[PDB]
Amino acid sequence: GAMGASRLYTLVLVLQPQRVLLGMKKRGFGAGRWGGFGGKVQEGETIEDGARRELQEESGLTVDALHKVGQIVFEFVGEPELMDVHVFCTDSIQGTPVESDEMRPCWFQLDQIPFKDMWPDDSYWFPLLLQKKKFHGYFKFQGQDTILDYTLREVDTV
Ligand SMILES: Nc1nc2ncccc2[nH]1
Repeated sequence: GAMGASRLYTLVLVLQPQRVLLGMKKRGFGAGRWGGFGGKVQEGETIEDGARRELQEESGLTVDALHKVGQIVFEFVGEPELMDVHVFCTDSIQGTPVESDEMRPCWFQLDQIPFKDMWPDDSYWFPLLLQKKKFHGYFKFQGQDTILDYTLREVDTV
């Protein structure tokens, strides 16, 4: 049958040559995991404007440019709506990260990426992001821990 409907999300990784900024989600879905900054795209909002807005809301940072690096679709058993996540990266930041209601920020060295406390899917696509390779992925989850199926491919255009 038809693919489920999807809600549009952004995810921003602040990735510098030696380190990445991650936020620990303090409450709600995925609480206790480190990850990038993002959220739902709003009505009438361009995807990149939503990415910038969510980065500022969750981390306090504003940035010059955002680069498209991949797309990941998430599906959860028992929920018919998919998450269509557009992933971006930025290197040049202005300002200092601030703890928000949603996120507590810490920098991680790129030989200390905290996979054990990140979403399981990150082990598959985060290495591609570090290699500056664009990707499309899909992950079906049972709950927050178990992957039942996934696809992943390198692309030349997000
Ligand atoms: N990396 C990553 N973030 C996520 N957020 C919500 C659901 C699944 C997720 N995987």
